[PDB]
Amino acid sequence: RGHKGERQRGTRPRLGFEGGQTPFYIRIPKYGFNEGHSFRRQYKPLSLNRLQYLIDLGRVDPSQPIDLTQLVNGRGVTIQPLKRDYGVQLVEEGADTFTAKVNIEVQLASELAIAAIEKNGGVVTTAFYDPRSLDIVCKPVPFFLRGQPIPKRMLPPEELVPYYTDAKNRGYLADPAKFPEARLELARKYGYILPDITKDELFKMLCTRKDPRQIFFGLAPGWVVNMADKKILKPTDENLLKYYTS
Amino acid sequence: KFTRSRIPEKVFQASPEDHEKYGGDPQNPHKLHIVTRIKSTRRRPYWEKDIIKMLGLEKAHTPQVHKNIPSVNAKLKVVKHLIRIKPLKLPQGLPAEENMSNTCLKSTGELVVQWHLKPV
Amino acid sequence: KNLGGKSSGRRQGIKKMEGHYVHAGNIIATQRHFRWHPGAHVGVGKNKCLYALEEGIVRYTKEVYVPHPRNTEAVDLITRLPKGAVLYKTFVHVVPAKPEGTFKLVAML
Amino acid sequence: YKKKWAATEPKFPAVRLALQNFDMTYSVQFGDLWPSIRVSLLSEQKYGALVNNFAAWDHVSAKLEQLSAKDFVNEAISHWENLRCFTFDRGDISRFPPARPGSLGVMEYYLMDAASLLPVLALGLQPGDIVLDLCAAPGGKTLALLQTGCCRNLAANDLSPSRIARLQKILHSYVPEEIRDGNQVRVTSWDGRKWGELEGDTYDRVLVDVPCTTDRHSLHEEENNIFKRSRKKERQILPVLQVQLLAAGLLATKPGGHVVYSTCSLSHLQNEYVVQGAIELLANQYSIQVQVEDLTHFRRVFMDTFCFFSSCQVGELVIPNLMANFGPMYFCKMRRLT
RNA sequence: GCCUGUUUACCAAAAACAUCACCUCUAGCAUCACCAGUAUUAGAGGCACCGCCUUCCUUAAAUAGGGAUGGCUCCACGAGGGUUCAGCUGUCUCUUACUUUUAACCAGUGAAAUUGACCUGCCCGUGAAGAGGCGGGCAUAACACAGCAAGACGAGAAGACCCUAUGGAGCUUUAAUUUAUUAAUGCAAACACCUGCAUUAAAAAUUUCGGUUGGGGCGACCUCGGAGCAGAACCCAACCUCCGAGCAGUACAUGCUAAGACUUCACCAGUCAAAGCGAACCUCAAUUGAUCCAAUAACUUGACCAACGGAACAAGUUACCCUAGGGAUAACAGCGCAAUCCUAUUCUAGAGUCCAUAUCAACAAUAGGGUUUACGACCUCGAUGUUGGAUCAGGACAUCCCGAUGGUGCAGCCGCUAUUAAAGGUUCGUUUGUUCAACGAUUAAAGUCCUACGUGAUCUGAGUUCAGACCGGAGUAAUCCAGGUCGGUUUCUAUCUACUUUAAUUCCUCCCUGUACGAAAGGACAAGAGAAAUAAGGCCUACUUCACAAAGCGCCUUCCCCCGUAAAUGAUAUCAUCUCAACUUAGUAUUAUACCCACACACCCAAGAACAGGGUU
RNA sequence: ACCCCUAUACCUUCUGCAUAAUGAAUUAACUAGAAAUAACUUUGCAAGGAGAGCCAAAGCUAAGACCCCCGAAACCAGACGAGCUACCUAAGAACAGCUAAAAGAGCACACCCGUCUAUGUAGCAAAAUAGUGGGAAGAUUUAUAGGUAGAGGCGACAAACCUACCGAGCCUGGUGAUAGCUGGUUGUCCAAGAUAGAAUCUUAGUUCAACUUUAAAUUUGCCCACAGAACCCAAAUCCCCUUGUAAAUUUAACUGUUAGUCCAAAGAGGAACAGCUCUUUGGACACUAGGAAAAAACCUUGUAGAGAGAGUAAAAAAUUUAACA
Ligand SMILES: Nc1nc2c(ncn2[C@@H]2O[C@H](COP(=O)(O)OP(=O)(O)OP(=O)(O)O)[C@@H](O)[C@H]2O)c(=O)[nH]1
Ligand SMILES: [Mg+2]
Ligand SMILES: [Mg+2]
Ligand SMILES: [Mg+2]
Ligand SMILES: [Mg+2]
Ligand SMILES: [Mg+2]
Ligand SMILES: [Mg+2]
Ligand SMILES: [Mg+2]
Ligand SMILES: [Mg+2]
Ligand SMILES: [Mg+2]
Ligand SMILES: [Mg+2]
Ligand SMILES: [Mg+2]
Ligand SMILES: [Mg+2]
Ligand SMILES: [Mg+2]
Ligand SMILES: [Mg+2]
Ligand SMILES: [Mg+2]
Ligand SMILES: [Mg+2]
Ligand SMILES: [Mg+2]
Ligand SMILES: [Mg+2]
Ligand SMILES: [Mg+2]
Ligand SMILES: [Mg+2]
Ligand SMILES: [Mg+2]
Ligand SMILES: [Mg+2]
Ligand SMILES: [Mg+2]
Ligand SMILES: [Mg+2]
Ligand SMILES: [Mg+2]
Ligand SMILES: [Mg+2]
Ligand SMILES: [Mg+2]
Ligand SMILES: [Mg+2]
Ligand SMILES: [Mg+2]
Ligand SMILES: [Mg+2]
Ligand SMILES: [Mg+2]
Ligand SMILES: [Mg+2]
Ligand SMILES: [Mg+2]
Ligand SMILES: [Mg+2]
Ligand SMILES: [Mg+2]
Ligand SMILES: [Mg+2]
Ligand SMILES: [Mg+2]
Ligand SMILES: [Mg+2]
Repeated sequence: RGHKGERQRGTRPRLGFEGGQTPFYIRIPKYGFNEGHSFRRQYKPLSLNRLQYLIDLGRVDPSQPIDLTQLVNGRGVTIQPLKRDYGVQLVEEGADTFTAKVNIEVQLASELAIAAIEKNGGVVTTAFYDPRSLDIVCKPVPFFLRGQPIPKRMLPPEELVPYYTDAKNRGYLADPAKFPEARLELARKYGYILPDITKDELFKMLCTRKDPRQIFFGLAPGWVVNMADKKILKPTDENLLKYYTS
Repeated sequence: KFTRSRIPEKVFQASPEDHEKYGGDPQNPHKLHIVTRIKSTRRRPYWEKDIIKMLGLEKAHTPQVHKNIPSVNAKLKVVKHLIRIKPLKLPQGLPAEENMSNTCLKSTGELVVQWHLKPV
Repeated sequence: KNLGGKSSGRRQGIKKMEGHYVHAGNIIATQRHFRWHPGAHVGVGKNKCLYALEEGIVRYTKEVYVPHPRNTEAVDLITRLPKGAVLYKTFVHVVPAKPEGTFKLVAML
Repeated sequence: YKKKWAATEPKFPAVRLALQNFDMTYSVQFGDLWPSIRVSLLSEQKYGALVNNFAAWDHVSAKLEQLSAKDFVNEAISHWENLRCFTFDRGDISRFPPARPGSLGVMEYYLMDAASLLPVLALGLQPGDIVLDLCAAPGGKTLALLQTGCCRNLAANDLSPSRIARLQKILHSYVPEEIRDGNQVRVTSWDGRKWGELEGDTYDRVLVDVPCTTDRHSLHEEENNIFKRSRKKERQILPVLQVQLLAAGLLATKPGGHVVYSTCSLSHLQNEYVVQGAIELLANQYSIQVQVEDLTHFRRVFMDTFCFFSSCQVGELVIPNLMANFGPMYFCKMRRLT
């Protein structure tokens, strides 16, 4: 412990104290480096390399629509809604080697990622999720054990509304009429012929898209999943039906 | 202040009297020094200590063979006051591989290539 | 009754001696007044610091000193010299090492 | 050290110490005039506006005349049988508006004590005279000299770099750079005592405004008061330094040249004994004879504006009065006969 | 100080507090004090009754004592503080005798502080600087018993005193922050009281009282820059030597960006800058200030935050003090040093009527000492105040006297000066703490020093040091003071070391002798005799205190040198020469002796603490 | 056995202690290093790890490993205390004798007090004894019960007293208060290991740097030949290929040391004093041994054991002086 003094007595000053000189961590001006950090939205990256790897190993089935639930089930991505994770963002990394035809739903998507997905004949749609709906999506089984009716998926916040209503981003709220124009623009920009998916035998699966207020593909808001006896209880009261349809 | 000492070059210019006294010929100078540390490096500057360590003279009265070349000579000049320097004499030339294991360094500075330990 | 005089040393002087390899922009020497004058490929800062304008080897030489004619005090000092006298000063030069680029085959059109 | 003392001398402000000294001395010196001098010194100081000859001197003079100030120098020259400084009438307390830069880029006028101009006027700068200001570096007299016609150069010296910087700033503000560029103005930060050795028999006109008790400033300003206890040594040795400076100026001035010794204090010791001791020291150690010029005609000419201590042996003493709060100013003119 | 009284229970009993009397201020009044009162009353306070106005003496000697609205005025009183006549007396000169207690031995009972271990010596030197333990010498069988207090920097309170702590606490304030609380008012609310909000006071509450320097002051400094110290890469302190700055001027591309580097020894901060965009075709020493926080739409701006890496806002005093520490830091002391101080030589300047050197002595030079005034901060702040005095003294000689010599401005006597000599001695009184000093009277002399400015476990506490209180002064006050004064707790049973029975000196008187010397006036040595005094050692026949004995004030005995020089003979150097030449005298220490000398129960004793010793015929 | 030679107890605090600096009589018992962050090692699994949450650009999970004891004066809250003492309330008691007469009178008992001296000083006594002394009909002394309580009381103010220690009682609790200050900090053995400074209400401390330790990475580290580093107005240093060498830099983690001494040299201050005070270069000391007498700093010498072998290092002071014509 040394010889005498505060260090041997066990009473040396607090960490960051500099013997009375204005400490380093206090003489530096305050700057908004971390302002609103707990409110900034975070999106886990999902590179096309990772997506192709998952598809190849079979942890993600491209024969069915790919959404956050499927990704989490395949363990392709880990989501932490409590840590302000708002979903998954498609990442162009691996675009040049992506050769899978998939119908993938994400929260954000880069222009290049969309281009690669569409060139390979697939469909990509950017879908918003509120924190609660996102938690339910990522871990549905615990939610079903909570014993609550499936809630409505909240609409995007005002700032995010333009993104999810813009067709160029394949927003799930965007006008479907503008989708062909955007796809043709991407094909022309990136020099690949747009494949007419309508002729594909999996066109139905590619076209399947959950309703904006819907969380799971086949389950409507308000339903209760009784896993113990493998049943689904659907409310019939007109007020409840109206609320869950709104 | 106490500092490193620069020895004037005239100190290291032997005279004919020195040649006669010490039995060395300026032409055909000896090739190798036998250097022994006869003085402690304690109470001497750290640079002299380091020079002794570099020359490998940590142990006193332990001869060490060094090249008689200007750089080694400069080091030996730096630490000349702690060492005894003598020429290495080779009456039977440098040892061959055959007799490399039978050599001995005489106190006179001669490396004998045969060491029988028997009366002459 | 004597106050002040507690200023610390400026740590000025030569930062690169002769023969040291010096990259472009490196400060060669800092001086309070012109102990060493800029040579070839050596620039001068506001505070009379010498920095290397090219990547090369530093060399210190002695050269005749002919100041700018607009430098009135130096011109007058020279005007007062005798006919045979020629002023000399210590100059620092950077002998550039690499060439400023090479021609490479890019395409065999 | 000894912490607990028996009795500590009362802590006096330097202003009150200066009042004590000035009372105990000038009361004896001036008798019944000391009350008036004391009240004048403790009252506001009357300022004069010296119009910058380099600037639009005529326009500034007209503006001051409209402000009802009259040129005391002009009226003095009227009955004397180049300077223009306007002052208000006797008894008036009006303040001159703060001086501002003119069209030419130089300040229109300088607000300075009118009495401070009398030394320069008495110096009588002839056209093209080489001039020295041994220690006068508050401004004022220096600017007046420059505005005068000493085109043969003026060497203004002081021992205080701060006052040298102040002189330089006022010169930048008032004197054109065209005038100041040549050797016409040489400002130096050297000791006047060494000036006798540095230059001898060189200047035709010399002004030695020695450091003094500056009675008014000592009474008003608390900062750097000469009468504070710490500066007791300097206060005590002041007469010797003043004698040395006047001797240096007398040595510097050319034979037959004129010098003026100026002091901003009432002290007989610091004025008349200083000049007399300088004369004696110069005539003994250096064997040079100096004759004191008669300034009585100067007194009569300028009496209408300034009140003078009639009972003065050598030189002139403008005393501050309430009707004209222009003093204090002692000035003695001395021509070096040998 | 009017007086009687009161007070720090447990260091101060007083001049301090109170006190009648006098004076100042406040209050016009009732159902719990004041008061069951009412301005001749009650409360708070000052001051102190009453009354009145406006160089000489003492001593012989004297730092003692006395006299030549407020201010005077001592009648009485006082365990108050000084001075004093006379008497008194063991206070003392100068101590003695006896009784009791204590004490020592025998018997019973039986602690305390203390203690690293001890097989526990002296001298010199050394050393964390004053050693039983180390070095060199010397000494040295073993143990008890009784005394002593020089040492164990002895034992007792993490002594006294001083300094430090971003330790306390008491007190005062024009230190900072408040007015929560009361008392007033004002505005609201209600229709004076109550409540809310303001303002002003009283009263208090919380907290602080920076740092480095300066002992004889009346403060200086704290940040930045240049120069020497620091000569030549860099770096370099100072309670070192000097000098400066807290800006100004220009310009408005003094715009934006960016490689690479420097950097005040950290960081923070501070510097330079290629290329590029866009344009044209800053200077020099320092010239300053972080974060937070304020103002601002933004750009930006804001502390002489100068204690200048900057607590957002806090001073004094403490001796009424407290705690934690410090020999890291003071004063006594020790220990270094020798500036200062003292002593001695060299030089001869000059004095000495002439004459350097009888004697004194300038400028200076060389040594020696560690007695002064300082400087240093090395031991001791985990119970040692200090100065004087008492007691006992040990030691040096640089000698005050006594002894022996040389010189002399040495006729003799007085002297002056120098060499040698430390065996012995070196007084008593007045003032005053006082060492010192002055004064009185003496002496042969009334020596200079060291010894922890010797010694305080041997004593005293008179000055000085805490608590109390006055005068003078500083301070707003609390308080303070190198000043004056009155008072003020001085413990220790001894474990260890050490120690506890070891041939005198001087003055005066006479003789020589009013002799030598001298002109006289004066006036000697040497030798001898007589008287004393002190010191040592004994004793009681007287006297005295007293009484089968112990004592002094009484009586008795006290005995040899020491060497500095003056000479004879005589060479080196045929004279001469006293000879670190041989040698001959004054010249002797090699104290001369004296004292002591027997190995062998009980009672008494002039022997004794016990033990021991002597007698018992 | 002693005699002979060698040997200056220990701990702590220090630049340095046998030190005549602290603690310790001694025996037994008890008595003092508690932990995150990030690292390192070892596993598991692995672009995933984890038994929800969390982390992830080889990570992640788990474990191992790491941070003392005693001591203040103090502050605040609530109780308890006026059987002592300060003052007061109720209702009581005492005051011989003499003198003077109606007395805050005089002398002097009881009584109260405590001036001075001596003793005592762990005592008879945590304030006493003997003598001496002040008051002793008053503002006196005193028995009984009651009252005033602590940012308070009471006080003829002495900062007096309030249950032996009041500048603010005592007890309990907050409380294991805090302490940059003192002291202490307990098995064996080996190894590396000592001071550039800056800032600081800071100089008794601490943060950074410097030094030091450990582990890891790769690559030059030291010594150093020329050449080279200013004009104004010495010793040396810097840079530095060879060469002799084997260390250096970087990365990760972390304490500790930053109140130093003397000697040689260059200086500054003092007085060309100090075992005096500062700065610089080097040495030694804080580390073994030998020598200089004893000996931290001078000289020799170091890397560690046994030997009843040997060669050496440093290492012992020198000097004696005046004739003359
Ligand atoms: N940067 C800066 N901050 C300031 C300045 N003056 C005050 N402050 C801020 O305010 C603090 C000082 O507070 P005060 O001393 O009360 O300031 P003041 O201006 O004197 O007075 P108030 O206005 O009453 O606070 C600083 O620590 C800053 O937070 C200034 O000149 N510059
Ligand atoms: Mg400790
Ligand atoms: Mg400097
Ligand atoms: Mg009285
Ligand atoms: Mg009385
Ligand atoms: Mg008492
Ligand atoms: Mg009492
Ligand atoms: Mg008493
Ligand atoms: Mg008397
Ligand atoms: Mg017994
Ligand atoms: Mg001794
Ligand atoms: Mg005994
Ligand atoms: Mg001892
Ligand atoms: Mg203590
Ligand atoms: Mg740096
Ligand atoms: Mg500071
Ligand atoms: Mg007092
Ligand atoms: Mg010291
Ligand atoms: Mg003698
Ligand atoms: Mg002494
Ligand atoms: Mg006394
Ligand atoms: Mg006194
Ligand atoms: Mg007294
Ligand atoms: Mg008394
Ligand atoms: Mg005693
Ligand atoms: Mg005794
Ligand atoms: Mg001890
Ligand atoms: Mg201690
Ligand atoms: Mg003890
Ligand atoms: Mg009672
Ligand atoms: Mg009676
Ligand atoms: Mg009575
Ligand atoms: Mg009472
Ligand atoms: Mg009092
Ligand atoms: Mg008091
Ligand atoms: Mg009590
Ligand atoms: Mg504690
Ligand atoms: Mg080791
Ligand atoms: Mg600060």
